[PDB]
Amino acid sequence: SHRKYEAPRHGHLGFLPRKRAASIRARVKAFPKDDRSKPVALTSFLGYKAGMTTIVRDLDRPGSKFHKREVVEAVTVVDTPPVVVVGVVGYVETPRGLRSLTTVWAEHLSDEVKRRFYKNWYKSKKKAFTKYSAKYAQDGAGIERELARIKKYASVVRVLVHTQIRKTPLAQKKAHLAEIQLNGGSISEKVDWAREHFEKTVAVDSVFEQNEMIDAIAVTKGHGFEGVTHRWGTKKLPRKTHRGLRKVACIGAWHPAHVMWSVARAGQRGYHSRTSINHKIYRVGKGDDEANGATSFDRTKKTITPMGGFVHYGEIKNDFIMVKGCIPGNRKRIVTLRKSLYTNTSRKALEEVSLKWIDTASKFGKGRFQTPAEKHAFMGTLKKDL
Amino acid sequence: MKVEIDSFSGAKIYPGRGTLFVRGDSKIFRFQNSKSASLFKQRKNPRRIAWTVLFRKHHKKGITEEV
Amino acid sequence: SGNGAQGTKFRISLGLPVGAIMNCADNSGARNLYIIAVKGSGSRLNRLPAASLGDMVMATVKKGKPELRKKVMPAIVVRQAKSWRRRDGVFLYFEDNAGVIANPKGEMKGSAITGPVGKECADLWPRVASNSGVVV
RNA sequence: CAGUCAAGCGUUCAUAGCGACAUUGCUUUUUGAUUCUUCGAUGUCGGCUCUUCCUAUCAUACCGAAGCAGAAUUCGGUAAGCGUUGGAUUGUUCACCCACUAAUAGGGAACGUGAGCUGGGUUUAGACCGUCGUGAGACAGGUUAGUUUUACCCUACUGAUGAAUGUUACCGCAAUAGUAAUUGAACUUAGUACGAGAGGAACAGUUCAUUCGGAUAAUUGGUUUUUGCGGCUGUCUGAUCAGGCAUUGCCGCGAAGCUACCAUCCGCUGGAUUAUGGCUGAACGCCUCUAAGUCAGAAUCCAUGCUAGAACGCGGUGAUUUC
RNA sequence: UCUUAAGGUAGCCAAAUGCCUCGUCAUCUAAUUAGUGACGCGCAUGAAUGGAUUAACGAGAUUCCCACUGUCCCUAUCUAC
RNA sequence: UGAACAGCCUCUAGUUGAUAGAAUAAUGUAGAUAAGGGAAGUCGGCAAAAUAGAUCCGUAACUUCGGGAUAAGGAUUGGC
Ligand SMILES: [Mg+2]
Ligand SMILES: [Mg+2]
Ligand SMILES: [Mg+2]
Ligand SMILES: [Mg+2]
Ligand SMILES: [Mg+2]
Ligand SMILES: [Mg+2]
Ligand SMILES: [Mg+2]
Ligand SMILES: [Mg+2]
Ligand SMILES: [Mg+2]
Ligand SMILES: [Mg+2]
Ligand SMILES: [Mg+2]
Ligand SMILES: [Mg+2]
Ligand SMILES: [Mg+2]
Ligand SMILES: [Mg+2]
Ligand SMILES: [Mg+2]
Ligand SMILES: [Mg+2]
Ligand SMILES: [Mg+2]
Ligand SMILES: [Mg+2]
Ligand SMILES: [Mg+2]
Ligand SMILES: [Mg+2]
Ligand SMILES: [Mg+2]
Ligand SMILES: [Mg+2]
Ligand SMILES: [Mg+2]
Ligand SMILES: [Mg+2]
Ligand SMILES: [Mg+2]
Ligand SMILES: [Mg+2]
Repeated sequence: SHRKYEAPRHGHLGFLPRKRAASIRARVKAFPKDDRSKPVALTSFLGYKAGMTTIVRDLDRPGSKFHKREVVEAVTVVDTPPVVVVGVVGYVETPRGLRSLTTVWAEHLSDEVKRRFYKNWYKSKKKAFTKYSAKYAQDGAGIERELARIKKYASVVRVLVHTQIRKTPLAQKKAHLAEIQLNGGSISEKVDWAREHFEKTVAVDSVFEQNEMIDAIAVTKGHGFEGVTHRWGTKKLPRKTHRGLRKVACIGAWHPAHVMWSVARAGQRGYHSRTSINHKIYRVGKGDDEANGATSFDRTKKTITPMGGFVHYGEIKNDFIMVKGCIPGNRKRIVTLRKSLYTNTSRKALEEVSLKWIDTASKFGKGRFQTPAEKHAFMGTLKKDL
Repeated sequence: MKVEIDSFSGAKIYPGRGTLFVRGDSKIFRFQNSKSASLFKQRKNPRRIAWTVLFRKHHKKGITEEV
Repeated sequence: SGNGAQGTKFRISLGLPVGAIMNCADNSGARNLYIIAVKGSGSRLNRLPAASLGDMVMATVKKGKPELRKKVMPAIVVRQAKSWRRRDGVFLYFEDNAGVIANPKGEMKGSAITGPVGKECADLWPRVASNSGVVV
């Protein structure tokens, strides 16, 4: 017979399979549409998720009850040291999809980037790009020819860049290498830009701007094998249920004599790649600056790093991007930040944001103070002090 | 913004921190954390708890401010 | 909310499912209110309709004058006792649940209010705001 | 459940909406008829949980017609994408009420689903009553108590490794499969259009909210074997300090982690169409959205985007072993 | 008025005994096929086949109320095996 | 300790026997805690929670006068 009472589904059928992602770095499956009129610039960036914090900003929205009145929101902070442009690759369109035809690398590679090419760096001759380095040392024979080959073809040009993992508090020591499409114009100008930027660094403030409406791409936090009740949010069986109750009662009817693909079942939860959209940037922080957490109203020399450092991460010595909302993935994970695909006015994506105060209290508990100066002022002197 | 003062322990309360309690007689009590709130729910006298600002002021500890 | 709802309210945590009994905060002579429905609530399997501060509910009186018993009437919740987050960032709650009796248009049956009321409810029902002593 | 004719109803008026006397049909969610399969056993009602499908569409999208001034309402079309509730009584399916809601539409999948649950009913053995029987006993008459077994096998599903493709590593492409967002309210429009008055909208814009989904832990709450700090009982270590035991002795607080519409954030825009309304224009010198041609258009379809990446699909790139 | 050997008296009831039946009225609830109190031409109650009450007692059957609580809204976390 | 051959700890005496090691996924069995609400769940408050000792106060209807009755409902409890 029919279902006694109608109810919506559990979970989303468009997010299958809930298997582990291919790699720890999520891959950008689409880039902003290219307009061959603006200058050549990156369309994405690489960063690391440090932690979340609390922000105080005056909401400005004509019509709302809190118009021109103060509100409190939660944001996440992403460490973004500048990336190194090492190599570009061209893509030529084919009736079978885009195909990469050639790759041109830089003459010199740092230690941290080529460690990606070794599963055992400590016992190795470290002969990476050594004969490719010998492709240089003559003016342009093997390199300028490949660049011209890219120019004659390859309607889409992407740039291979890698993170400076040594600047972060992480002890991974291995850089992350990724591709970013250039959305300038005149692909010859694109490859000229790329070649000029070989062995050169690019700071995040050259890509993203305040109030810009951006997107986050990262692998979510994994949780191992998970029961159906938490994996899909199904109703728990009553208390007096034999043979367990954290299950699904009926997994299918008699016919078809098979288990449907749409029935919630136990399996690995999390560690999936997700693309989260519409997250407004609030502050573009500079690591070469004290008082990172100081606003025009706070005016106290304090960095974005809380007391005792970000939980499980450390400090933010580098430049950072602090975006409203929460982004997928936990702390210490590589995250890829992307420009928005479409122009969104929405009268909230055009909102101008000016911060007031940054919660720099220790996240290791019910933090009371924001600065050791403030702690000393409040508590007074102690036995440890002299 | 304005930084609140804990009704129980006197500790400074920053925005979005702690819980606010309105008693039936319309008096408001702000607690910086769950600890102070729970102690308040047990009718503990702030003057008897050794780490509250009221206790320290009443017992003349670090009171070198006023001469 | 509904007919007398002058304006909109941000979402606040639901703390009063149906079957809950709350104190009567007015002078109409009712002692308590029995919730049987919430105006503007959605529908879902096995999800109990829940009431929050300032929502108009379909309520019934269990204790009071006999003229108020044995009949259903609209009501407006004025005290929650469950913490909810205001958009200024603070979590606040009263010590008990409380409501008042009103007509479908929001005109309060009683004339006075005992104890404080939530600013969210007062801002939304002008008649409740008029008769309220202390508003927070 | 749906048609065909049209004597009448409808102030006139068959067909706005109905429609008698007749007649043609469809379905197998009723109940019948039969006994084809199963009596060396296919676990029978109902409820709970869950998925998908059908459309004879309750609401939402877009339209057509009215005995459509407005509002409300009725009939009909494309439409199954999306949703269709919380309770009182009854074992109930069914039914009747209370209330909210945009709505509380109808059905199938061995009258879906018991090695998924329950056992309230029916339907063993105990027992009571009424009627019947002389009696043993009978009663789709009533009542009460009455054991719910096994999956380690194959397949399916969910996840998880994996040989061979000279080796290894890195960066990619995208065939194919899946797909998602949904609905309401308030303000303004506007007491305006319309209406004698009574009453009384909509288009655009704004703030939110319902249901659903994916994340996340800055804050709040929960969680305590951090056995982290403190306190308390009985006993033991001669006393003190410090400790053992009481299956974590008990109580208060309690970081980290996990976690909650009990917490916060986010949830895209293009084309082609359905119904329908149009253009030119014959057939048919007139006329016609149609025949050739053609314009706009729905929550529809395919795309953008999102998810896996063929473990026998593919590309680029680095290095490629010396007693 | 026919008729039996006598024609259900005292009592009691939609009761564990009533098909119609979810009987009718009142109360109980926002809403009750439940419960209780009444009515009784009672298919088919009824007197040691024992009738009617009945304090106390009951791992007996049923209804409501107060306190209580993860039974539930709506799930989450912790320990041992 | 305590009313107590109750439960808990110890003395004499007797054992240290029950296949072990390594991790801490799902579902389990056993033990628990949960904000707001409080039976709305369910055939049915099933299960669980709540009360609990002692001292003092107070204790209804009904009744076979014996009970009901620890009725109900309150207050106190340590150490010196
Ligand atoms: Mg079914
Ligand atoms: Mg259905
Ligand atoms: Mg979740
Ligand atoms: Mg069982
Ligand atoms: Mg923390
Ligand atoms: Mg806490
Ligand atoms: Mg249910
Ligand atoms: Mg047969
Ligand atoms: Mg047979
Ligand atoms: Mg057989
Ligand atoms: Mg079978
Ligand atoms: Mg149709
Ligand atoms: Mg059938
Ligand atoms: Mg089965
Ligand atoms: Mg029997
Ligand atoms: Mg017998
Ligand atoms: Mg006989
Ligand atoms: Mg029989
Ligand atoms: Mg496809
Ligand atoms: Mg916690
Ligand atoms: Mg024409
Ligand atoms: Mg008899
Ligand atoms: Mg003694
Ligand atoms: Mg003893
Ligand atoms: Mg053994
Ligand atoms: Mg129910």
